[PDB]
Amino acid sequence: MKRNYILGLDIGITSVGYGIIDYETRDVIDAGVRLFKEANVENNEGRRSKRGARRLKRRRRHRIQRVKKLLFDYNLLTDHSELSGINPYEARVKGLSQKLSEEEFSAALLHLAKRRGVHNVNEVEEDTGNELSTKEQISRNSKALEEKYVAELQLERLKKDGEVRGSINRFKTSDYVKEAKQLLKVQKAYHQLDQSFIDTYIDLLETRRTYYEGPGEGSPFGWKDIKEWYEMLMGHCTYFPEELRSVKYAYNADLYNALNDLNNLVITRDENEKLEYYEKFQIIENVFKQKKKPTLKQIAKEILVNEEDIKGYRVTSTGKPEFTNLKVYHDIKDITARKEIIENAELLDQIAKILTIYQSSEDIQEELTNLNSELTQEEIEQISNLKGYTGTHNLSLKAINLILDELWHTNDNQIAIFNRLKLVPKKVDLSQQKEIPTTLVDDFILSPVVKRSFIQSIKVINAIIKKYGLPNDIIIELAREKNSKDAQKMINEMQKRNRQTNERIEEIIRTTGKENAKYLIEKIKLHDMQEGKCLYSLEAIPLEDLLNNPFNYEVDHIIPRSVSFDNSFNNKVLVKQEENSKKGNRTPFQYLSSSDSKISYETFKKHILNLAKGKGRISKTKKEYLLEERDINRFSVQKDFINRNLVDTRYATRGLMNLLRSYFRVNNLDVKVKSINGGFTSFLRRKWKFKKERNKGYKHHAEDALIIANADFIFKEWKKLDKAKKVMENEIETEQEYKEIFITPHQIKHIKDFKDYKYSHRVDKKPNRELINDTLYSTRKDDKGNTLIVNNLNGLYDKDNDKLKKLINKSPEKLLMYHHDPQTYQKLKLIMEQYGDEKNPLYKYYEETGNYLTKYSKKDNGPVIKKIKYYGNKLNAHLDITDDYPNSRNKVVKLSLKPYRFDVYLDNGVYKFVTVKNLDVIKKENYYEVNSKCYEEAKKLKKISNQAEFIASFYNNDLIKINGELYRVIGVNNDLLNRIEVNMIDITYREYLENMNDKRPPRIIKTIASKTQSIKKYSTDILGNLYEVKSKKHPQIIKKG
Amino acid sequence: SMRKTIERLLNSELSSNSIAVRTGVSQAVISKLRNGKKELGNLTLNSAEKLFEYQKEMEKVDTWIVYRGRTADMNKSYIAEGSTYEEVYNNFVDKYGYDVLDEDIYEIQLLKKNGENLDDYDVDSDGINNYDKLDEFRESDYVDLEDYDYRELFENSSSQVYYHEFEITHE
Amino acid sequence: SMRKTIERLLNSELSSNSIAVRTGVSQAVISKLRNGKKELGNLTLNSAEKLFEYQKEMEKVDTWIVYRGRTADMNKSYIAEGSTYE
DNA sequence: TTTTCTATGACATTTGTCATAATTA
DNA sequence: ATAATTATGACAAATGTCATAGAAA
RNA sequence: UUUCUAUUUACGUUUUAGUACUCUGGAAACAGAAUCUACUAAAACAAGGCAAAAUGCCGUGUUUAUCUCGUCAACGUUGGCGAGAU
Repeated sequence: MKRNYILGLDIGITSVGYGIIDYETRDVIDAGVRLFKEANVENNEGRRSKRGARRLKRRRRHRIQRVKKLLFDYNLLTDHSELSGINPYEARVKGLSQKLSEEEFSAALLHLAKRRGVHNVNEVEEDTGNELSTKEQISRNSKALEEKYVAELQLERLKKDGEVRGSINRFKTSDYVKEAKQLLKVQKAYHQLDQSFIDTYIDLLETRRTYYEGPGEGSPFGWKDIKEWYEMLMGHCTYFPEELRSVKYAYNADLYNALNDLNNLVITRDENEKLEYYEKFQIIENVFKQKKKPTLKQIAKEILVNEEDIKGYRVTSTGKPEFTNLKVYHDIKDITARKEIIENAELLDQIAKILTIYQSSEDIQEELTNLNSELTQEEIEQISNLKGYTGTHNLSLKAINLILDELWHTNDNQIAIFNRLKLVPKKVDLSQQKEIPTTLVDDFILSPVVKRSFIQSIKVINAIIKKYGLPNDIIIELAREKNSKDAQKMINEMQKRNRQTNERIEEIIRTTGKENAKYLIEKIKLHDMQEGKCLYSLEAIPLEDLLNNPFNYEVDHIIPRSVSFDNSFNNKVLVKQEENSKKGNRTPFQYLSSSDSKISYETFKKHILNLAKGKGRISKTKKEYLLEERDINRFSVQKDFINRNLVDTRYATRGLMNLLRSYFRVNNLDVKVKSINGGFTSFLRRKWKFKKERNKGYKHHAEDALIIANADFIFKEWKKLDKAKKVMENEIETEQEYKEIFITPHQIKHIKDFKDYKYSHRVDKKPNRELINDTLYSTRKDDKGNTLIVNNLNGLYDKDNDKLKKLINKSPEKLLMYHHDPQTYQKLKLIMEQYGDEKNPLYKYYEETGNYLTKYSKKDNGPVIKKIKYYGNKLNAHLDITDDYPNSRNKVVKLSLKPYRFDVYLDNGVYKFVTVKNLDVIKKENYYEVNSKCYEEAKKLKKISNQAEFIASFYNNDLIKINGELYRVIGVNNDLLNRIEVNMIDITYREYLENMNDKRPPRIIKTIASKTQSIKKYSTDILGNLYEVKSKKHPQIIKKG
Repeated sequence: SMRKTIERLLNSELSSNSIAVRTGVSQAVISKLRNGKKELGNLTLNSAEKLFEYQKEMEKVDTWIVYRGRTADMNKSYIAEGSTYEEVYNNFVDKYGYDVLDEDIYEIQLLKKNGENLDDYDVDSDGINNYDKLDEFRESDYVDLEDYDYRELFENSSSQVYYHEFEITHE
Repeated sequence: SMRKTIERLLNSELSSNSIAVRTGVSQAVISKLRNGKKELGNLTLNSAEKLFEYQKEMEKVDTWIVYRGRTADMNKSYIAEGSTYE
């Protein structure tokens, strides 16, 4: 119904937790968490790389087919002719002279066509695992091909080295074209050829689709011409719809980023701390146009002030000050320095766009040539070889100019410019839409994990709005981890840091001889960081004295928590009780200025600066907090502290906040949405003592969310921070007041006691997900009549691979060699026995004899042996593709048929199920339909009668209820044995085992074949309500897809 | 600040300037100690504690093993990384799923290491097919894998990850 | 040269001169360290090591000693054990 | 180009060594 | 008586923290 | 903040065919046998679905409770629409 409530979100990487809090009574209407499999860039890299292959294979087959059709036209190739025996390499060399028979000629042309070779030498996109780069390989081949054509080099390699294929046969298309035309000029004198045929064949040989032409007609991933190419590569700007987004390395956008940094810088001087228009122009010109990489010292020298007074700039991971440089402008000045080029913003922009979109240098030089500029021909060739310009989607140029104008005139930053101008996304009209539209999340450039999390969170918001009405306030937390590979790296680093501190603590306990260190960890961490020096009075402090008399030292906060909002060790120090009492709720600047301190401010600053550099014991923010000369009473300074410590600033959170704010503003809904920093929730978890454990399952992602919502209620019951709320949504107090405001654990036990934490998982009905694992294992037939898969041993000569050894000693009869070729087994065995001590006897044999294990021969002319094949295991499930490979004496199979869904039937009182495998979902146009014949065959294979009643059909993650215990299906394990796989709904089983320290295997596998009293289907909405689902009486055949 | 550990950092291949940025000590002093124009004994405890704290982390080298596995066509690539090979297997079965490696490989290796005959349990491409017996073997105190054989678990699976190459970084 | 152990020696009831004689470091330096006229941080590693080594010996308490004595023929064996050799 | 690498030194300050002068029980 | 202990120096020779020098890539 | 696409090369897993290998009959021409180990050509490379001599085109990613009402669309079931319920 209509109930005022605060909504809180915990937007993780693999979950989105939601919580509802009563506006009045701190109550909890409903909590929960939506789940989803972690999005990964890899999968999409999968579909794309494969698509890229299918296309290469299709183009190769089409070129072969077109050449074959062309040669039918001239009667050179006919169906009766046999091309089986002709050798391609020997025919190309002969035909470079003499004459070729009609067959040999056909073989040679078809042969060059199958392999044209690379065209743009650097165009290749591949790793250097082959140990020879593509460009170096072509360079060596060209150095070898001065007087010899391609065929000659390949034939010479086959006769001398014995091989042609491999990584040595990477060539360039020009040599192939030269060989083709050279052979054709000779062979046209004997056969009926015309210049039209010659041109057609050469075209077919060197033809290729440029990166700006795309696929042909009718493709969903294509474009009609090059204007549409710009539109697709750039996209329409969300801020101004009709204008297209510009490139990022372009000069105007470089100026915008650089001006952001310049505006952010704070310089302690008699003038304003923020630089004004004229000196901003002076600094930008001098620094960013005379020096390639700007540094802070250069700025300090040009404004002739102390570098010590400059604060508030981005820093690299290594601590070096970072300033974004006009890379394109300096790159221009490197080659040419004329005035006519460097002071033309439009020319520099167009140059940047061309370099960024046009990968090939030949296209770049042509496009600058078509641009009627002052560039000269000699300069264009040099400029065309510029690199590193690789950013495609960036704020539109028309908006960039508007932001730059405001930046030049005023000292503001981008966020407040956006708020002032009230720039609103216009790609989708927010007025007409009934609910928040998930389309807008596509445009902001966010990693796929964050994109999926945002879409799920927006759907959760839509569901909650539809259920409990309009939310008075929404609080959104995006979690710190970007992706899982970072959650582990961070957890590992934190574990290592925890271990090093434990090693310090345990050593201290032994040296002191006392156990006081057990509760003194916070102070002892501070002591060595301050090197036993009271930062407020410089007096030396003994570590032993801290253990003996812990009350003589206290953990004071550098900045009052009423404004700093920071509770990290960076904002903590060990000080004399008298020092802390005298300091009060103020800043160290005015206190060291005051006579209370027994040291002067300048000496304090000198000690702090030298200490910060030495031993890396003072963090970057710690010295800024210590040396914060600006008065905290100023509204701008309190706002700055709130933003750096309480308001998230990462692009992702901002974009989501801006989208939600725009949606609520357009529809005129009085909904305040606000963000919370990642460390703030950790602190509020610590001070309310809710951190008992992190393995209670997924309910953790819910509980944190609840706390997030509670933050709102503690930002409106107290007027002292109320103004700060107005800052976050869009007096000075001591630390005990801060503790009174936040520590108070009243009506927070509700989070401890709430047990009805609804959970939900994302069903994955998508068809065509994957079909068969790809490794076309061959098979053989053994004596007992079975069929065995023949896995192949590879990399035998490598130092660490000992498989051959283990197999030889344990089971020789498994190597195919044992029976089909015995002598060679004898040679391998004699080698294994003599050098058996080494992990890899073959490597040790190579290290002393320098010969690979050759096949046994009477003349010792045998070939090398690099792959030995062996019988492996028996065959149970297989997609037999033997029909594709013609006349195959032995079967060819693929394994691991990935199941799509399974349907449960109740026949004669017993429950069975038929597995609709993904291979049985054929695709016709838009609809995806279950192959009726294969489905019927599978149904009959399970011994299912025709009157069997239909109960349900389960996809992935649909909730099942077997004998009364709810579970979530992951997929059927083995269909023949009737085994399905379920992981519990609340906590992943792996965790359920650790909270009991059991060692049972990690995947619950349950059996539906018999003794299964009930198999019902339960389903849960995005929020998480559990509603038993009564399904239809015929299994679904057509999914719209 | 043990003299031996500082002596180890000085003997390290790390650049004098690289250690200086991390420790906060001057490249000048580190370079002069290495040259031998300065005695480690004459150094202050403050500066030596800094060089010592640096070595501490390097001394306890943590191996990071990154698994790069390519599908047979060299087209789709699967990559997982963790501290001990056991971690590599645990991440690969979480991120990319168990059905990427050969079916039932963890069980097959455990049975083989204990010493049981695989044929009795009906080893198949699907793997252990006699679940009833496997459950009995699990009941007996099995001898666990030794974190040097999870490598074998990854290199005996060719269903999808045909080409497997492990890179081990020590730091 | 662990700072904490050297700190224990300096805060010990042992005489500054007595520590100095065993360490080999000057009583002057020891006094100025206890006075605070000097800082432990500015001490040469050589001097710091001597102080650390001297403090390490005092932590030899809690020892238990056993005596295995065999007669010349290695046949009859006498064995006694106690806290301090005494 | 340019940007870190070792090497060498400047300078203000602090060492280690080697003294005293005193002190107290 | 007297001896061990406790405070300050003097001085030659270092050291930390800044540079620069020239090179090297 | 770094996603989404685009073109291309070499490889690579597999079968068949050929040339080497191994073996037997055997003086062997050769006949075979074995299909093991190397090359070499051609073919297939997620099941398949369109299209129709085209520098041809889709198929492993995003979006997903279920049931329902009606509305509309594809085509009876799916949509999509909306409005509910569970």
